[PDB]
Amino acid sequence: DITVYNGQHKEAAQAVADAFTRATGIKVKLNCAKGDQLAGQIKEEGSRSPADVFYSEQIPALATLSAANLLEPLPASTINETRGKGVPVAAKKDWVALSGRSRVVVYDTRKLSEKDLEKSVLNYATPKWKNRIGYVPTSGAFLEQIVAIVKLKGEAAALKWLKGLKEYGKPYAKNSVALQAVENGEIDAALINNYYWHAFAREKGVQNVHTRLNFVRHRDPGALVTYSGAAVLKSSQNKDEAKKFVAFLAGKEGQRALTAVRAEYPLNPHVVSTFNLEPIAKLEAPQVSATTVSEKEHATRLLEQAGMK
Ligand SMILES: [Fe+3]
Repeated sequence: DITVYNGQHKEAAQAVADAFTRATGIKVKLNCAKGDQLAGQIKEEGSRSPADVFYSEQIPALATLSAANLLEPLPASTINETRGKGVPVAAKKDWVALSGRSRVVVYDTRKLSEKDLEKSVLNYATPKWKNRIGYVPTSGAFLEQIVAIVKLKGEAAALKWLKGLKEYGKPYAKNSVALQAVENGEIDAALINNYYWHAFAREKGVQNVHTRLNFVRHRDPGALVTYSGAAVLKSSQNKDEAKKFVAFLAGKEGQRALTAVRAEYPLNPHVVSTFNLEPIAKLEAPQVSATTVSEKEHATRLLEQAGMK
């Protein structure tokens, strides 16, 4: 019986949690919140943490925890399960990537066509989009986005981009809120992750949705793709079943259970989504090194500098 600190979306976690419990009989308690938060918590907690597994939407949350030496090394059968082109890997094998999600511009087909969007995410930080483009200053993927821009364009491009969005864009508390504010026509478009779109259309009916996803591709920073992952805590009193849970996640069955219900890119080579996901290669993602702890820090220094924080 295990306790998962779940930074992942509730739908995501309950799919894999339930699928695991069917295969093993092992119960999963879900403690849901922001990975950001839960990572800080786990730090506070030390050996007192009740958390067996940590499930994150983004690798940086895993990286900091890994930098603190709080994660249990995993076997090279878990790790290798999702070993693949461009997939981030832990120096200490103390976490494993599991699924990928693309950066997207979601736009109102009512008001815009793809033709009318930008060929670079850099360009939304502009008078031209004054109150026309939404962003999420607290989103984990937003942070990885700033990271990418610093690496690909430099930290001057990245603060200028932040400041532009600050001045001309509109902020939202979550990506879902961002997307839903666009569907209410409050906002013409917004920077989000791809998988939210699928979920919306499934709940609402695609015929009732007027937004589309745009794919900047061409190794533009906006074409970035980031990775969700999991890990076992050193403190765990249920280590073996915690390792099993994570094995399940990177294994075929775990990937089919997640990707069956959530529009994220599955990382196990033996698995393919039935969600008509845009072919990852066609994404033309920039080939960006993994986010490092002091790369993540730098970017929040920027977040502060720009007025978001
Ligand atoms: Fe998300």
